[PDB]
Amino acid sequence: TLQKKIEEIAAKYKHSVVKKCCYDGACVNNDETCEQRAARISLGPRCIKAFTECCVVASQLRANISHKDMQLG
Amino acid sequence: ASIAQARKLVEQLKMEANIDRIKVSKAAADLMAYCEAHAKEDPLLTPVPASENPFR
Amino acid sequence: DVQLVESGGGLVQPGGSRKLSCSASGFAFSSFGMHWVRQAPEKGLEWVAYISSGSGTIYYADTVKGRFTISRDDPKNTLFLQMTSLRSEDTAMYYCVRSIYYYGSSPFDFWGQGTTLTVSSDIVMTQATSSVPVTPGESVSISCRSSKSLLHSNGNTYLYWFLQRPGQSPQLLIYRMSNLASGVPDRFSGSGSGTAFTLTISRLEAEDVGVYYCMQHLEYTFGAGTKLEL
Amino acid sequence: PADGIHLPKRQPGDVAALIIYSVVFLVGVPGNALVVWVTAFEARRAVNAIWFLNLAVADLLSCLALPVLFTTVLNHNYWYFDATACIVLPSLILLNMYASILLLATISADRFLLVFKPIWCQKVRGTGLAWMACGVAWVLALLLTIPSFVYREAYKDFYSEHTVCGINYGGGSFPKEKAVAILRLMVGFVLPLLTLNICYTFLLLRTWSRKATRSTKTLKVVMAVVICFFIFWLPYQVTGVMIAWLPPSSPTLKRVEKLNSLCVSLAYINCCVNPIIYVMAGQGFHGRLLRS
Amino acid sequence: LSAEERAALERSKAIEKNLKEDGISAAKDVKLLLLGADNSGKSTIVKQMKIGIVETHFTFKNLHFRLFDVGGQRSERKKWIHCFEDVTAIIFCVDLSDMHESLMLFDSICNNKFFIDTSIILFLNKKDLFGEKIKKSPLTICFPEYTGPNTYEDAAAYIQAQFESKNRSPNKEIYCHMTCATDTNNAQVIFDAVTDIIIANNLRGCGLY
Amino acid sequence: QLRQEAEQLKNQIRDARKACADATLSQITNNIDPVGRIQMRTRRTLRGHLAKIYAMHWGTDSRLLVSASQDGKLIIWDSYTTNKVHAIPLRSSWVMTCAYAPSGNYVACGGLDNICSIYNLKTREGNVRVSRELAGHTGYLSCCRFLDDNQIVTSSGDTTCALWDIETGQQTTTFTGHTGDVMSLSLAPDTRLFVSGACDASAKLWDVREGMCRQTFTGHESDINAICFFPNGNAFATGSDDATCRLFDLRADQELMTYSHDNIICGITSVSFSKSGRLLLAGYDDFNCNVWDALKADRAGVLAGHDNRVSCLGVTDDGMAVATGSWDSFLKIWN
Repeated sequence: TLQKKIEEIAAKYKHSVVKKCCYDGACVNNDETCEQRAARISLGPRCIKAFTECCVVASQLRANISHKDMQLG
Repeated sequence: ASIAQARKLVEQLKMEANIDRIKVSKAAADLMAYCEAHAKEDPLLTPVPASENPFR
Repeated sequence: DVQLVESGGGLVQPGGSRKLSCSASGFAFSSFGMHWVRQAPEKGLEWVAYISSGSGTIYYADTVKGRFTISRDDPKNTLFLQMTSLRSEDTAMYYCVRSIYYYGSSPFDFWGQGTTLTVSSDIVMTQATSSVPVTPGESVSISCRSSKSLLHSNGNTYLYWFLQRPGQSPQLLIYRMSNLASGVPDRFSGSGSGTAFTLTISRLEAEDVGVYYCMQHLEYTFGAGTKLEL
Repeated sequence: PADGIHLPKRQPGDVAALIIYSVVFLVGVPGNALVVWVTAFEARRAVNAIWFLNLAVADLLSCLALPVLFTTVLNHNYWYFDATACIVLPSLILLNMYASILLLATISADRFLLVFKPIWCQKVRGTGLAWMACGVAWVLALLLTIPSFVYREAYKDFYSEHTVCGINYGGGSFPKEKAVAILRLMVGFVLPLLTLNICYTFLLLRTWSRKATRSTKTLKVVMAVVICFFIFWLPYQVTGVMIAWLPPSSPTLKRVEKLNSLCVSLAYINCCVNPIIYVMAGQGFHGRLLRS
Repeated sequence: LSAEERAALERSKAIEKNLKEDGISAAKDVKLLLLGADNSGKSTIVKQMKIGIVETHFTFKNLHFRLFDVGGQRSERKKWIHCFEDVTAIIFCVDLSDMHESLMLFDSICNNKFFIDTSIILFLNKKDLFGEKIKKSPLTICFPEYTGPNTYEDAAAYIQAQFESKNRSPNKEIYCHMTCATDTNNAQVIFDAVTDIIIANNLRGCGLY
Repeated sequence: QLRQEAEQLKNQIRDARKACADATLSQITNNIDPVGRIQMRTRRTLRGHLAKIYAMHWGTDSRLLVSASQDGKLIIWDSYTTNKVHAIPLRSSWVMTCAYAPSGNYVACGGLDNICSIYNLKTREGNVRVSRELAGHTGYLSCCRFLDDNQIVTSSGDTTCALWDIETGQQTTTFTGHTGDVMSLSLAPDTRLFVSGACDASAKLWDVREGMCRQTFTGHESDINAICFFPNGNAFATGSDDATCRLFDLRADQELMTYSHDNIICGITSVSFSKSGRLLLAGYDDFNCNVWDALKADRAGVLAGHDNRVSCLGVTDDGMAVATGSWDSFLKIWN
């Protein structure tokens, strides 16, 4: 459901790499506080600004969906 | 009384003694010959084919 | 002594239905896989039903499958054969047949008195002659043929011989085509192999006058019948 | 570029449970294979062998499914199988393991009845009652695993290089996940642990009274099995409860979710050690091992 | 393939079913080897059951007991005592009003190669008139090694110790009891002993003993 | 005097026996090729029994067996198909002997009940029925073999043997002369004279017609458990508790071989020969059955396949197979 929202948010970019900046930042991994990953990467100001907005909404979507990992659970 | 029982025992022993006996060299040879004669007619002592085996 | 008396016959309107009972006595009915076979007034015997010991296995005839049903009530020692939708081809005298199955056993070793019922890949047994003349003290050979070989791979040949005295019930003479059944004189004998069979009788008497049928027991079938007379 | 950056992830300490998985597999599959053969149709004429046959076959089915979970935990919870497999294979493992737990519970109940009701047994004791009780245990395991047969699904987005075999509870305000957590916790571990401990405690307090049935082995084997059960099953269930009652906006679930795999690896050892206890406690178990 | 011999196979399966049912019914019973010297009290014990080898049987408190009295056979016991291996227990009894033959027999059988792990329910029968024999006839003549008083309870305890000393293994138990010539309770004693024995066998089958 | 007469008679019997013993079988079998290593495997397993099995007996048709067991069931087996063609509930489950009639029409069984039960198989009614009960022994029944469909001879635990007329059930000829109780009994192929083995370490030959002992053999150290005639009827082997079997010859009237090996310290339960008589098959207490080359006393193989004491043993009249029951409640048929 949030994939289309992520795509339309990334549509604000002006470059192919700027558009793909959120193509990988929209992950729904079970790790917490992705801000460390956002600070770890290196990119231009456009992708730097877009990565935080992409990952915050990705985390919110992954949180409100109540998806819980259960190997034998 | 035990005299009658002993008399029966000695009579039976005398009957056994008077019975003829052959030397062991004859009885053993006869046993060996009988074993050799039926050597080819024993599925236990000789291998048996599965075709003729009643327990195959 | 062994007895088998049936009941439930008589007159039936066409399209009707009724059940026949085989009251058994004088033997341990619980371990016997009783049958039920019939004879038309002017035809040979034919297989109808078969129920195993403990009612664990049951078969019917092709002209009867899905039409009749066979039931066994062991505690009361009675064999039931319920017949449904009777037709013009079902009128006959029905003989309850006793049988027990183990190695060296004699199946079909006893037969009932019979009850008349009147209305208003298969192996076939053939007999080359319907009647031959016989004289006391002579020797005759009665033969019948089968469409399929009755000799199984284990060496047994499943052919049986029966004699039908006039006004009496059939009695077993030879079972598995070689072993003469108990209570029969040694005068009778059986021989043959493969698809051809014959019954050798010597020193005949008046007690041998009757019709000789042969039955195959290899697979789920009587012959025509050969009559002996002076 | 064609690739920005890649890492082998953090491989937390719970990922190192693959050593436990492999050890349990290698020491359980041959033992299970031999005990299922000993308790096979050859010994099925005896009532006692039926319980151990059922427990052994449950454990052996669980052990034959160890490669799947070993692969997914070495793949960092990435499900490398079919989507329809994500709803059946881990569900099959859950079914077999809850069947094993309830089979331990029913074996404890049977050994409790053999001690407390010696005369009531041998009257209803038999193959039929044993198979009925085992079937009831398997049916209860099926009921406990149905909420996994009809609610497991692999879902991800913008992560085409991974896919996890998680569980979803999307819906209304009804406790879709908390009801499952409490029901599973209670019926599958709390009642089994309680009945195991209580049955064995009463069994020992009855056997150590008449000086004839008294034996130190009766205490030793039950103490070993109860200790193993508790130590290997408490972490799994406590982690399962924590993974449910913690909010999705979780403060500390990032560690508990990883620890769940280690708890499962620990819980495997209990199913593994039941054949060991059976062969080390039986009446020699040597002739039946070769005369088969 | 199989011929009409499928009916023979069906008969074999029916025989198997009947045999399994009969064996399940038979295992419900408790097998007891009643034993002892002549006039020791085996006849009194089977009389209290209220009913070659004579297999006296009775049922009590939902258990079916079968007493295999083999004391009426005058033959070498080393050739047929193995027929009674794998019984629930032995109801060996002695007569206090005798004696050395009973002790020798108990040493031979209590330590027999077939009964080395089979519980023995030793019944020191004939308590009432032994209570008079101890007063009329000193027990020192029966046991020259008896270093004790001629009072009743201690003499009974000395006989108990002499009988119980014959065990050579730590994996078997001996349930000594006194029949007191009135009985009406030996059923309960045998029931408790066989209950312990069957519980122990269940534990062994389950690995608990 | 009379004791001195008995001693003198025994001494002269021994002297005559020594004179007749010009050689032993060991020094004459120096040129016989041994049977080699006999490798035998179980071909059938009869697992319908529920307790210890003490006795078995093949049939002259070489297809059907009879087994006696503690379960109280005397079940006739189909050795080729494994079917249980019959199942007889015993009046007493304490059975150590069983017999199959040479015609196959009858079957005998007995034990601690002092009664030999004759069961009619070819019954008109279809179920196995007892024909008559053989009573009169004061000791337990140990072995019994049929002469025909009407004459049977039974060993007992009262040091006596008896030959029975099944039509009347009386003792046509009673046998006395053993000092210890008798364990085994086997018949000659000519069926004119038989032997019996008793716990007094003596095996002696009897006449069926008159009951007079014809040759009494001694030499064993312990109780005799089993005897089987050699296929010619001129010799027989004995089984004893002393872990040794010994061969006795009727014409030589003395022992001829002793089957011993130090590794065995347990008694022999049952013994029987093969069709050729070369193989002597003895059941042992240590869970296994050995095969003995009767001409060389060699241990040519071990029939170790039972979890408990192997107790009974019989060999096909066709020589095809040997079946050894045991306390493991399972029979096994070998080739």
